[PDB]
Amino acid sequence: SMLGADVSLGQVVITKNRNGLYYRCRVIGAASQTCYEVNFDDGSYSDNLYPESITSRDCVQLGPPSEGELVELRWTDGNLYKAKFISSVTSHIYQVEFEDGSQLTVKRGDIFTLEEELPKRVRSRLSL
Ligand SMILES: [N+]
Repeated sequence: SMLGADVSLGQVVITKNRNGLYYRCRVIGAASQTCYEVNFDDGSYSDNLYPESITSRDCVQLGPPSEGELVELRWTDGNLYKAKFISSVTSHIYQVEFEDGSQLTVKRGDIFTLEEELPKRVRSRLSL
């Protein structure tokens, strides 16, 4: 959910447009994305796991497993795998609209509020 979000609908923020420059833009949409982090038995991981993929527990109804809990999941190949549940992360993603009417979906980490100190790499590419 949007619980704990530090950016409001209608807020003016700064972000990179695909043309390479940084511009002021307005927030027109907001959403949350919940992903699980799991460690596979082969030494690899996923930090993008759909909570609905876990088959040893109904995570949509009951919430996430305990941290460190051993789980079973169904991967995108349709097969079942064992993994260790590490943690759940809910992040906020925003849709912005530029002066020219173009739009872009941006993660919170790629947005700069107007109070934040901008890096030298951002002020040199900033359009007024
Ligand atoms: N903010």
